[PDB]
Amino acid sequence: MISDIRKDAEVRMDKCVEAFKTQISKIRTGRASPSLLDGIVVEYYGTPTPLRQLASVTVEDSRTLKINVFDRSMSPAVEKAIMASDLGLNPNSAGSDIRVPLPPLTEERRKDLTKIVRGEAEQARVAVRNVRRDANDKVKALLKDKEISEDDDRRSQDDVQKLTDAAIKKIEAALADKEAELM
Amino acid sequence: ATVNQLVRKPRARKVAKSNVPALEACPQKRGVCTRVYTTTPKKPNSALRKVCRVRLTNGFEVTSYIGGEGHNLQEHSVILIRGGRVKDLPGVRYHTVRGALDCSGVKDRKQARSKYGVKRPKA
RNA sequence: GGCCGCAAGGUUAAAACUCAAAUGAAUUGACGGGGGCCCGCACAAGCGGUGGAGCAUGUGGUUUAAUUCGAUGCAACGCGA
RNA sequence: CUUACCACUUUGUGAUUCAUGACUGGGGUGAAGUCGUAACAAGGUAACCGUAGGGGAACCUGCGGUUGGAUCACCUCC
RNA sequence: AGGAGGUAAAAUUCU
Ligand SMILES: NC[C@@H]1O[C@H](O[C@H]2[C@@H](O)[C@H](O[C@@H]3[C@@H](O)[C@H](N)C[C@H](N)[C@H]3O[C@H]3O[C@H](CO)[C@@H](O)[C@H](O)[C@H]3N)O[C@@H]2CO)[C@H](N)[C@@H](O)[C@@H]1O
Ligand SMILES: [Mg+2]
Ligand SMILES: [Mg+2]
Ligand SMILES: [Mg+2]
Ligand SMILES: [Mg+2]
Ligand SMILES: [Mg+2]
Ligand SMILES: [Mg+2]
Ligand SMILES: [Mg+2]
Ligand SMILES: [Mg+2]
Ligand SMILES: [Mg+2]
Repeated sequence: MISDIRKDAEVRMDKCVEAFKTQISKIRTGRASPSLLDGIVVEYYGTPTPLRQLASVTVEDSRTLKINVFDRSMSPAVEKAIMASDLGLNPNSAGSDIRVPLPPLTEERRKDLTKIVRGEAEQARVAVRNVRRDANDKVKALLKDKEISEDDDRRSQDDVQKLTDAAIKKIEAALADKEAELM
Repeated sequence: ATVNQLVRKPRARKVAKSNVPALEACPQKRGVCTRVYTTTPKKPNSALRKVCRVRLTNGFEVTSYIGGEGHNLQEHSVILIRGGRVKDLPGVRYHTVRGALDCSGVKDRKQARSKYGVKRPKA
């Protein structure tokens, strides 16, 4: 009945938002953001797996970013792994901490980059909006097969709305501070 | 063909192919690194080849190779750009000069280091 | 862009960009679900077999503290042994 | 003072030209991705040119045109 | 000794 698609609609949604958060994690703002490296493909001596399984992705300041590691025979091995990976980060081999700098918001970055997140935001909305479409298609469907009451439909067609609405609030307000990381 | 044709439409001559719009035909232009890529070379060769996209002086956004073992530069960087080309990676048409106004020269060069802007050890 | 077309499109005709080739005729082989000719237990004609069964032995894999190394279509697998 | 000339400027309306534009069309390039196999041998439905209609895609089909097209051994009859 | 007519159906791929 409605029950096991009210909860079904719900999981599909608040796991829709937790992809957005996840794909505005692979952008480069001014700020340090260690979760930038903490999702990078990297080889080392046998198998893939990110650098999570090797170094601490720490910080030095808002505009720089220390890489505390254990083992000092792969410093060039990862350096290239990082310095060829669609980011544009030249790591200094100052020794010890693979210094990766954070070059500033160049304004053609405060913008156009910003345009990307609030676009990526929008498509995350669309996915949610479409969980909506389905969720109550099931509702509407199990009505014209007399298993619901008009009332029970109506109170289920809304509330699905309540799920969309709130779920958007999460998308929108996770984007909104992420916009502060440049504005 | 006819002399009477040549007289009427005289002999054409190919013009400048120019393989390097460093606008005013200049020996080099100054520019800022838009970004600092790494891309892979053309067919028979395989590497991580270091490179940067560079707005310069005159409005042209271009893209230049940064050679030698081990360079150091980022966004902020203003480089000096000179006519160049790399046979691998066809995008290119330009080389960054090492030891011009920001990028620096190669660490620990001795052979052919005019070409990588490196002061002498201690002669 | 101009001119012509009901349209389909036609005619005149560039540029950035990219490559160190692209192309022609002939040469030698090699191939063809091209053709000719001709051989071989290659078919066909026959006789007895493997593939099933148990066991010997080899190998792959799996196992193992080790299951030593090599041989892998015909031309490795009772082969180096 | 006035008259004529006339620079600057103004209004309407066309023309022309450079830069710029959401989006979008193809094009170029980039070792090892996904589909099928269109072409080169008669490429396994000869190919290709113009044209028109189909189609995930190479393509397919009709109409004419070109050779820039491979094959005459076995049979039965004469 | 000429002509004639009939004799191979479909069957992809190889960092
Ligand atoms: N290159 C010229 C053009 O190629 C086109 O074909 C394009 C594609 O079909 C072709 O892609 C090929 C693919 O066809 C082939 N069957 C498999 C191969 N992995 C791809 O390769 C492509 O992608 C890889 C990585 O993704 C790149 O490393 C490589 O540069 C590129 N060729 O690469 C071509 C573009 O690079 C058409 N033939 C035509 O538009 C034109 O001739
Ligand atoms: Mg014999
Ligand atoms: Mg027999
Ligand atoms: Mg038997
Ligand atoms: Mg395109
Ligand atoms: Mg074929
Ligand atoms: Mg054919
Ligand atoms: Mg035809
Ligand atoms: Mg075949
Ligand atoms: Mg295939």
